[PDB]
Amino acid sequence: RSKPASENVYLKLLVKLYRFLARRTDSRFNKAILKRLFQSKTNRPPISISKIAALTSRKSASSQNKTTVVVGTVTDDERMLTVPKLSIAALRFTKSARARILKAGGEVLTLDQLALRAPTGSNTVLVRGKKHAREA
Amino acid sequence: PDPTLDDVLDKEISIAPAKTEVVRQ
Amino acid sequence: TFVSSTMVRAAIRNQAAQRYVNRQESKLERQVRAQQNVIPEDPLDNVFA
Amino acid sequence: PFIKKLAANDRKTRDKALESLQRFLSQKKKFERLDFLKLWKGLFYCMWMADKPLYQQKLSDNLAALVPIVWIDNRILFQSTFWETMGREWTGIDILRTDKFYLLMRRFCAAAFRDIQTRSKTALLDKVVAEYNQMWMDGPFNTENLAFPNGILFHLADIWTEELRKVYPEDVPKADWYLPFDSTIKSSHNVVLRKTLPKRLDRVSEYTK
Amino acid sequence: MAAARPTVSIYNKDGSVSSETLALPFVFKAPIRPDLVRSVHTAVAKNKRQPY
Amino acid sequence: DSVFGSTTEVAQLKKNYFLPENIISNADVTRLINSDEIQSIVKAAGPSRVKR
Amino acid sequence: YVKTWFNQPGRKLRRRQARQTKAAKIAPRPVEAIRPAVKPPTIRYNMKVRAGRGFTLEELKAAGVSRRVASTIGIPVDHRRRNRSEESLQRNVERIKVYLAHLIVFPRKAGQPKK
RNA sequence: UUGAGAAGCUCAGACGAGUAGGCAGGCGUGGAGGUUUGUGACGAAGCCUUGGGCGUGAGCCUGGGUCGAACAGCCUCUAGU
RNA sequence: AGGUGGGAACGCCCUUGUGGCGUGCACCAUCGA
RNA sequence: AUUGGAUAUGCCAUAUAAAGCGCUUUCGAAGAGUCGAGUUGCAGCUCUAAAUGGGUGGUCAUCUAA
Repeated sequence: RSKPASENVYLKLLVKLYRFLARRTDSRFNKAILKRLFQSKTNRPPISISKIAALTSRKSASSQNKTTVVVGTVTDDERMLTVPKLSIAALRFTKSARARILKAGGEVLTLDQLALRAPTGSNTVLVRGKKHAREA
Repeated sequence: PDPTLDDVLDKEISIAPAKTEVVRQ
Repeated sequence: TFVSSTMVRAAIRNQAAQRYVNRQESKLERQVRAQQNVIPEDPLDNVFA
Repeated sequence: PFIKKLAANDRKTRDKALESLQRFLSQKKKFERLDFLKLWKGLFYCMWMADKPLYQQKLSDNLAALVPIVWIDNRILFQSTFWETMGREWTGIDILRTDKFYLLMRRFCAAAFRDIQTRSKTALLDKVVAEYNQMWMDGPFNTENLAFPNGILFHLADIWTEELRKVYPEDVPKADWYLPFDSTIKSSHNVVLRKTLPKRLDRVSEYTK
Repeated sequence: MAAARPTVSIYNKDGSVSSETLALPFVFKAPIRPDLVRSVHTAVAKNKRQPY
Repeated sequence: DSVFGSTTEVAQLKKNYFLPENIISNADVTRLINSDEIQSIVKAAGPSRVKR
Repeated sequence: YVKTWFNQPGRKLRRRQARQTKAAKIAPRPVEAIRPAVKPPTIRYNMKVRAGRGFTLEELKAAGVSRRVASTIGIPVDHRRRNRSEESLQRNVERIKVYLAHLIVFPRKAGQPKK
């Protein structure tokens, strides 16, 4: 895969940014952020606001100042009642996720604002979503 | 952009007064 | 033996009884959480208004 | 009632409203931060809309010398609201316009160093730098607000010692001139902002302690 | 979104400007997509097609 | 502002309309690459079109 | 053997026209008469309320409208529906009693022989 | 040193038959929206040519003759292509 | 909304690296239900 | 020029009348060779009802065909 299958000309821009950041730096983060923007919509599955709040805040709850980063859509979970002070950076946020983070929490970022906050992608988590539909 | 059975079989709503003067005409 | 032959349909009719108010409560708790999820005002965009 | 004229589309109207702000701001009263955050959304656009390179580099000085017009109590409030409003919307610029919002930052960082020189003749500078340092500890160099971008502080390190020397040609005395940059590289969670900040800074340890 | 002119000069019937302005409407910061419009306008232009 | 509303506020002349947002926060991608956030960390550059 | 819907914009307007030509004659009085509020009969819908056919003979007697002066002033009657419970009766008196409160019948000239 | 249509530019190697089949980029025809401050009775389309030109090719551009009212390039949509 | 092994990435390292050290996404094994 | 339902108004009307709803120490008529059963391809043939009855649905509910 060498060019996104889409025609979203606000996503030729991101690829024009992270395929510059892939080759002028030594991070395999940018060679993993770029290696996901090419993937089709069924290959970038959604991930909820509860699985993100569960991934960072568990075991020792190491959630100090790391920005969760998913190249997908940050959807919502409403069975989660209280939302922790999180910070995410995805392409799309659903309008019930972006209003359930800001209501008590931190920052919602596009991968633009990520590249001006962690240009080499340090102090981050690079999560995915579950690809498993269990039959489809 | 715009900004209990005894009292119902006997009492009626009011005359519903008239606005814009043509339903008052 | 369980229930009579024709009276088993109650369990097939019963789901329908919920199915109107299934979507009806989920059309109102949806909006209730869509009422309380209003983003704050940020009195910075209003100065030019 | 005043700001929405500063964002006019006519330089004969924008500037005509700027000199009357000199009357409006030298008042002897108390101003609340948001009132200086709404006023600083006009002088952003008073400088965002700036045509010529021989006007915007004169407009910056007229904005720089606006600080000594502020009353003594809220003079440090007025710069704190600027560094917030020059760090809240620094990503919205493009390269054809950052070149002119760097010099506004260069002047205001230098305009701070000038006012410490003025305030140093009233009372000892050791407290004046500290409360100025306090303004640096809740504006840019605060750690907990990760949203303050790097491009501000990288340019804030390069102009820190050079416009300390510019306002103090004879000799700048010892104070906590670099204490913002030491508490920043020590615990701030922007990893590059603690790694490459010393590589940009030109700190002078001969006179500081 | 990023940053745009806040106030627009509102003109007169003679050609001269007027002192009163208005805020920039929030629609003018919306995405500019030369691709989505080509997909909708393609589909909306075939809605007054008389059959044959 | 009542037909399209804003990005976080409902358009008043449309039930359940919120203006969309962007996959890129700054609408200009060749002016982040040249910023001070990126060109401080990047590795030493090579040349342009190389010599034969 | 198809069912093509090319007239669907046209039946909309034809209905719209014939709903305006209905109102031409009845210019001061509504284009459709008041219908009661009756609860649907299945286990599924018995919590809903919707318009029905007409007011019963004892919904109408209790409101002061006889069955003969009923259909003059535009009040449908259902000689088949009956009021099993008070709630079916108290809800629909407050359909009539508001309707009579908001309605103004123009009077008429009579035929009393003189001399 | 300007060679940033980053869908561009540039450097170096290997390779080149091809059936059923699979994939990709393009050429042309009739109509539709947009565009060329588009061409046309000083001659549009067509047609003919021992004339010239381009492309690997489907094709296109043009000189001469004939002729007499309309017609084409570009980006999309569409098919009785 | 279970631990144990991998494993994407990211910190702190000091044997520069190597290696150590911590958090470990998807997916896969392992024993829980 | 033909025609609509209205509005006001003039003359006629025949009203010894007609109608709505209380109130009942009173009465309250209801469709057959059809219904129905048997039986041949809703029709044919044989047979042939009843008055809280008769029909269709779960002792009840709901309807009032010919």
